[PDB]
Amino acid sequence: SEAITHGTPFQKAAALVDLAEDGIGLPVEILDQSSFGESARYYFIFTRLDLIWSLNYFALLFLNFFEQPLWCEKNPKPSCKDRDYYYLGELPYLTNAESIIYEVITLAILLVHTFFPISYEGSRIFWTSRLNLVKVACVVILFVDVLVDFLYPFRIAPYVRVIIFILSIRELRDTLVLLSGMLGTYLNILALWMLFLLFASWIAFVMFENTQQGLTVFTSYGATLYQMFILFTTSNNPDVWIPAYKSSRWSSVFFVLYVLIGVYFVTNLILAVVYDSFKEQLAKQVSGMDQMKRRMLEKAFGLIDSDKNGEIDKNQCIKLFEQLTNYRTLPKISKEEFGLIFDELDDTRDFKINKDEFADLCQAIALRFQKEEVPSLFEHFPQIYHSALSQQLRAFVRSPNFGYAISFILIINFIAVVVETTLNIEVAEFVFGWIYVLEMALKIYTYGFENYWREGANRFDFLVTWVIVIGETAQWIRYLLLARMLRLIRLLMNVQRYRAFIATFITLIPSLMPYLGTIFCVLCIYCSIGVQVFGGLVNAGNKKLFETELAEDDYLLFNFNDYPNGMVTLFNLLVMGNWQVWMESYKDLTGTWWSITYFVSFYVITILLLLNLVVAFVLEAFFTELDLEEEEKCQGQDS
Amino acid sequence: SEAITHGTPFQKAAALVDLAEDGIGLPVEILDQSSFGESARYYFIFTRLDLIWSLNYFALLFLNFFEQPLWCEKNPKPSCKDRDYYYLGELPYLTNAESIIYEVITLAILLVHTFFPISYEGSRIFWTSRLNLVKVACVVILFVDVLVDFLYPFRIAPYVRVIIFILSIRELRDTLVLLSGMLGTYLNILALWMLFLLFASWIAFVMFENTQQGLTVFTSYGATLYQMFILFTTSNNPDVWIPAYKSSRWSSVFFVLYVLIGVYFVTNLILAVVYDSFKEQLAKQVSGMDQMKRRMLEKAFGLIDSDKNGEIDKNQCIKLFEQLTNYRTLPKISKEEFGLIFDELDDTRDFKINKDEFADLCQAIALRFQKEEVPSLFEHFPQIYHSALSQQLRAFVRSPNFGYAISFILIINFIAVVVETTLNIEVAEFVFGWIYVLEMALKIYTYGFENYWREGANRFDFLVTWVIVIGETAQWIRYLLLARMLRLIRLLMNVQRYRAFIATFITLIPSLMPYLGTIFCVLCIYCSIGVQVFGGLVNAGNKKLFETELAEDDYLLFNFNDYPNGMVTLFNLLVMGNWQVWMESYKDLTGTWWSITYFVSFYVITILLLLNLVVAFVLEAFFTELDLEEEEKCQGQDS
Ligand SMILES: CCCCCCCCCCCCCCCCCC(=O)OC[C@H](COP(=O)(O)O)OC(=O)CCCCCCCCCCCCCCCCC
Ligand SMILES: CCCCCCCCCCCCCCCCCC(=O)OC[C@H](COP(=O)(O)O)OC(=O)CCCCCCCCCCCCCCCCC
Ligand SMILES: CCCCCCCC[C@H](CCCCCCC(=O)O)C(CCCCCC)CCCCCCCCC(=O)O
Ligand SMILES: CCCCC[C@@H](CCCCCCCCCC(=O)O)[C@@H](CCC)CCCCCCCCCCCC(=O)O
Ligand SMILES: CCCCCCCCCCCCCCCC(=O)O
Ligand SMILES: CCCCCCCCCCCCCCCC(=O)O
Ligand SMILES: CCCCCCCCCCCCCCCC(=O)O
Ligand SMILES: CCCCCCCCCCCCCCCC(=O)O
Ligand SMILES: CCCCCCCCCCCCCCCC(=O)O
Ligand SMILES: CCCCCCCCCCCCCCCC(=O)O
Ligand SMILES: CCCCCCCCCCCCCCCC(=O)O
Ligand SMILES: CCCCCCCCCCCCCCCC(=O)O
Ligand SMILES: CCCCCCCCCCCCCCCC(=O)O
Ligand SMILES: CCCCCCCCCCCCCCCC(=O)O
Ligand SMILES: CCCCCCCCCCCCCCCC(=O)O
Ligand SMILES: CCCCCCCCCCCCCCCC(=O)O
Ligand SMILES: [Ca+2]
Ligand SMILES: [Ca+2]
Ligand SMILES: [Ca+2]
Ligand SMILES: [Ca+2]
Ligand SMILES: [Ca+2]
Ligand SMILES: [Ca+2]
Repeated sequence: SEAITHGTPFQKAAALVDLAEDGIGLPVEILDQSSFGESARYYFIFTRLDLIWSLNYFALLFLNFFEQPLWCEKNPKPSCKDRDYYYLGELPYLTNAESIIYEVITLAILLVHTFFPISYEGSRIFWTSRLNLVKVACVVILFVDVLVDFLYPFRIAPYVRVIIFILSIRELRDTLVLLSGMLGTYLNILALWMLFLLFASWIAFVMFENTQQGLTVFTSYGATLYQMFILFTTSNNPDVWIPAYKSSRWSSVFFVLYVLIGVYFVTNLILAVVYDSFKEQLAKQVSGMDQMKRRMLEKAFGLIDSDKNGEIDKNQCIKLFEQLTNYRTLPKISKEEFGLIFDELDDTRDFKINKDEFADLCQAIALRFQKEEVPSLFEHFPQIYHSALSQQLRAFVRSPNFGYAISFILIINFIAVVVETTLNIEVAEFVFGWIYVLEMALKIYTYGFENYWREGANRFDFLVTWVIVIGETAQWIRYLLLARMLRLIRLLMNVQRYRAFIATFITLIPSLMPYLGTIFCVLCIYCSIGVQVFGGLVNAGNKKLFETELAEDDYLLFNFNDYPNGMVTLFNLLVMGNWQVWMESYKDLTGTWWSITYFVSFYVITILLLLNLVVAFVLEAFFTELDLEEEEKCQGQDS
Repeated sequence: SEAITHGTPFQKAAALVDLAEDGIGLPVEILDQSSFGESARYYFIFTRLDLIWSLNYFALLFLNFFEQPLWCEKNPKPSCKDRDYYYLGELPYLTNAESIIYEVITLAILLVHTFFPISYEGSRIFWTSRLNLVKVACVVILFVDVLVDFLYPFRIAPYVRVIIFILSIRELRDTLVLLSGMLGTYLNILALWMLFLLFASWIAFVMFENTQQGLTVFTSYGATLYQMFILFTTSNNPDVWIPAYKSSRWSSVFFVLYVLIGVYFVTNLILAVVYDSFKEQLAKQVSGMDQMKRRMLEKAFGLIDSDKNGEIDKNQCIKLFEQLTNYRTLPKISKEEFGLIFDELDDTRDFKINKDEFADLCQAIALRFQKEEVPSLFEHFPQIYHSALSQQLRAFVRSPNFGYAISFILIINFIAVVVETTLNIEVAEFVFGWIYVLEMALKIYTYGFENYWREGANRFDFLVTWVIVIGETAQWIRYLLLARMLRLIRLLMNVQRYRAFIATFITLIPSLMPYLGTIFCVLCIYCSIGVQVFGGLVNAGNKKLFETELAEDDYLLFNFNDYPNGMVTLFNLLVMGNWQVWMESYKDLTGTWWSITYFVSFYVITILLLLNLVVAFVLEAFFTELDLEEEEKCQGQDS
């Protein structure tokens, strides 16, 4: 029935097309699994045991990574007044009973995942791999740190759990390779940036020693390097230069010129470079993906010929199309695609195919023809009861007006909830959960499970959906109604006036899970530093606190006293909304100026990753939507 | 001796090459001046009288445009307590004696400039031109508004003086054509932006009616459209949602998600479109410049042939090269540049050149060969005294080691001023002005005046230089020293690690006088509205003032009470440094909510002009520096 498990046959024609399939969605086979003379050994039976059991790991990888808000402050134990939540968080900290029990679950599924591939690698290959060397070394640190915390330094567990989580998921590991290639270009331009403040912190220190400014703010030199740095951010534009503006108006024409050159040229010209190297790293990554295509299709070509003369005949290629489980038609499609595929010299009558010549053909059936779909029938015991009865169900759903009725009836679904909100006031709340699950139970069986996972954001829907079922067993549904109308703006994207915008903006939701995943990881590093470095300062009873800007502006909850409060407090520093409130606080709270180098180290690293990974990527991928909108209507007219 | 004035001869070969010169720097000749059968009539004698006398107009155009800070508040006359400078400016307002005297100068040189091209256009052409029609109509309003002031409404003079000044200078007029072509794309995407606030102002109004938030901030719906708009700017990130964060921590996950989608996607996806249409408007402007090349070189081709059979012979083309007066020796360089120019007809062997074929040749001598230089000798009475003696001078300066000694001895020039600063404490200040003018008096005589004007930013230097001489006749020299070391960072751009950055940043100083000129003009519109609309509100003795954020944050010097205080207040609103202090003030000072639509109109219009004309242009022009750096080393190796 299916095409999933078949690595045990894997004939001349059987799994050879699935090798050609792995160019299409580009799944990975390890090069050693491609290296073998059989290339389908007992090792590879274990390899496909991973990619079926993969989503077990995201109930580890996210599970390990989100442990860190649930953990304690570093220092409640020296403290007095412990259990007072003076500005702390709301999640309960897991005590040493609940500490260790969560971690035996965690270090199990690591060791299964990390010592998985020796099932399909040689030990001299596993233990040689520099990527693998780090992840095993990151295991043992946790494997130590679990065992030490049982019997019971600054506790470097939670720095590692990020770096396991970065290296584990292939998006975040692919992403981070760029910031080895970008970083050699970014750091050289940073020396030219760092020069721009220093040159222009020097003049305004020199210029305003004489006036009221050096009496007030610009006392030290490094108290101008501090201040004219904050003007480069412009979260401080009038408050810096009031007493230079108040005395003579002609000091604005300095500061309105420095900020102007600072923001509107340089922070574009940092963006210009970081957008320029991102172009060159993206292709160098992409051509690093197509050698994985060519080193797959070489295996797809080398599996065919036994003589390995370098050539496959047309019927020898048509028998691939017959073993393709093909679309519906094969009389002359290769004969149709002879000249249509870019170049054939057509020397011999049919049987002139080179190793390069095939690599266009499997991509052409992927791009234009879109031939294949995996049924994935059943497990074999209830199958025939349901395989007959599915033809009385899945006749209904595969009818596309009913598929439009999946869009049409989804309009009805949110309409009842508005009036029912008031009238439930004038459990009953769990009753409407049954209506929500019902529509999504249908198309799972129509599609198939990973066929449901291949769908765009309906993938993301069932991610939301089951937790809604889980969250009701342990009001909010009112605010959770909005996800239904959220996909009705996916009917806005067919509007031609507003197309290439929402063509981007919906495509850019899966396109920025890596590059916004990494930024979430960088915060989980910077928070865990702020927990350890800046932990217990903002007290109830601190008297150096209340004269600082966190008290006047009342941002006391934006605080590093725990982990999750520091997790939000990084976010405003990431946004640049009044981010100097914290920087001028902790220069007074820790009391010395080495705390300043925390937040600048945030800025230099964030305004790579913002100017790179968010901002510069959209201006690429909008152009991918744009020309594929234009060259759909161009080659809708052209050929 | 000279090559300037020669439109009175203009032989078959004489001014014909100067037609080919007018493709090189691309100066403009009007199409009617190209239309004529003579094309060098008595009209065109007056046309070159303009472009020599052009810099007389910038002592009008800047003169007219900078008049507006020197003028009065709209309303001191109803007021009590006039001559108290309660938060006012510092420039003296020109009284009605000095008001009119400045304007007879001004309306003279307009009328000379505006009724100039009747000297070279027909009356049915001058008065048909709608680009001319507006400027004449803008004259008469000022011609009225001067005469009304002499014989003693809201005084719409100063709106016009900008719009004369925009249409007068060809940079600002070329720029503004784009924002007719961009605006049809920008406004359609704005309706999708405007939708994003409204959709998401609606939820947080709905979501937080129940909690503390709707008690505090989110009372009205339109008081969330107000606030969630300011979160789109993020000049207000924690202060908006404290009491939604203070009560339940889980309401940050709204706001940290809304801002995230708001800033990092949409304000890139406004930038992506506005950078995309700027690409398409720039080329459409540029191909609008090359038809001006082709409709010049058609005149350059049509002036040659008397039979107009369509062909020019090789010697008939070589006699251009002899008349060109730009190379050393020319026996077979046409024969060198035959096949080197992309395609030759070569039919009737040396003599078959099409109208298209020449257009590469005139561009090739400008680009690659580049042997033109205009001598511009003297006026004819002191000429031979100096022209003989210049060969005893300009033997020195055109020697390239002395040209490096213009770079080398300029390094010495700033060094003495640091120690001399302290020792002048222990007029003498005007003595060091003589050293500064001296070095720039040299190369002018070596180059020539407009030859000095063709230079990159040394052009800008003499603009600085003479006002220094003027400003000393009517301390600051210390801060004026810095312009010498300012050009030593032009010896940093030859460093290969930092080249393509400063290749941009120095080329982008002339490249953003238009697109930062327009933004300067938009403020002079918005200030003049703020003078008239928001003029006299911020009193000394206002009692609704001191409880507002302009008093607490103490930005009281940033009113638009006068003109130039509102010129600078618009700067901070352009930067986005605490710009909601003003918006929440003037909603209390004028007291009703129509003042809000002032500052949003400043946002929507400027965050086109920032995201367009500043930001998106740099990411183009950095790529122009980048590939011309690469394809200098590529075709330094290739051909
Ligand atoms: C707080 C909870 C966060 C929830 C976010 C859920 C994201 C769902 C991802 C689940 C899939 C795990 C696969 C990731 C890597 C393994 C292989 C692979 O390449 O799959 C690619 C996967 C699709 O490929 P396939 O499913 O393997 O076929 O693409 C993705 O969508 C996920 C890529 C990165 C996911 C982790 C990074 C982001 C997580 C943290 C987010 C924090 C805040 C972000 C705010 C942005 C708001 C817009
Ligand atoms: C406050 C005083 C501002 C001083 C700025 C000086 C501006 C230089 C003007 C040069 C002479 C006037 C020519 C412009 C009219 C078009 C004719 C032409 O082709 O010349 C183009 C000229 C070069 O071409 P050429 O000299 O004719 O060969 O290019 C330019 O450099 C000037 C182009 C626009 C000038 C007016 C717009 C800007 C003025 C307002 C500045 C305020 C904001 C600037 C802040 C940014 C800081 C980095
Ligand atoms: C590079 C851009 C990355 C975006 C920055 C991180 C976003 C901040 C989110 C975490 C902090 C809020 C947690 C509040 C905890 C508390 O104070 O109780 C955060 C990420 C959410 C996932 C998608 C957003 C980007 C975590 C949200 C969890 C909320 C927990 C609140 C507890 C509720 C209770 O009362 O128990
Ligand atoms: C879109 C961004 C445009 C950038 C240009 C901005 C100004 C740069 C320098 C121009 C200076 C003009 C001086 C004219 C003299 C006068 O009218 O006062 C600039 C645009 C803001 C974005 C605005 C800032 C200019 C403010 C000038 C104030 C000087 C007042 C001095 C009076 C007191 C005295 O001289 O004694
Ligand atoms: C581009 C650099 C040029 C100007 C460089 C400025 C470096 C000056 C360093 C001085 C540091 C502090 C000076 C006075 C304060 C003190 O005595 O410590
Ligand atoms: C990247 C440029 C600056 C980065 C962070 C700003 C550093 C400015 C210097 C800090 C304060 C100056 C030294 C204090 C003087 C003192 O000890 O009295
Ligand atoms: C990689 C490091 C980045 C650069 C860090 C900036 C180092 C300069 C620190 C400035 C301190 C100068 C203040 C001394 C003057 C004084 O205290 O009187
Ligand atoms: C993923 C890499 C980890 C990043 C580097 C972490 C170590 C840098 C500084 C750590 C602590 C610095 C301050 C310690 C002072 C203290 O504990 O009181
Ligand atoms: C990675 C770039 C970070 C840049 C910021 C560096 C922090 C420098 C701190 C400057 C403080 C001045 C030195 C005196 C220290 C002290 O007085 O305690
Ligand atoms: C991607 C990881 C980046 C890591 C850089 C962050 C570490 C720089 C500063 C951390 C805290 C140092 C300042 C603490 C001052 C103190 O000891 O009191
Ligand atoms: C995308 C739009 C969907 C939601 C649109 C929300 C429009 C609601 C309009 C209500 C305005 C004020 C409502 C209560 C205040 C009043 O009674 O005036
Ligand atoms: C572009 C989106 C918004 C633009 C400016 C914000 C408009 C907010 C609405 C004004 C405040 C509330 C309206 C009146 C309420 C009242 O009169 O009580
Ligand atoms: C081109 C115009 C842009 C759109 C301008 C905003 C239009 C909506 C104004 C919001 C007012 C709604 C407030 C009414 C609710 C109330 O006062 O109770
Ligand atoms: C260059 C175009 C000019 C811009 C438009 C100018 C007129 C728009 C509004 C002008 C005044 C606004 C209302 C005046 C109220 C008052 O005078 O009290
Ligand atoms: C050009 C776009 C500007 C958008 C801002 C529009 C200003 C709308 C003002 C909203 C105020 C609510 C209406 C009530 C007026 C009043 O009470 O005086
Ligand atoms: C490029 C020119 C843009 C012109 C747009 C600015 C005019 C919009 C609002 C001007 C002031 C209107 C608000 C004043 C309300 C009042 O009279 O109190
Ligand atoms: Ca073979
Ligand atoms: Ca054939
Ligand atoms: Ca900001
Ligand atoms: Ca001829
Ligand atoms: Ca020839
Ligand atoms: Ca304050």
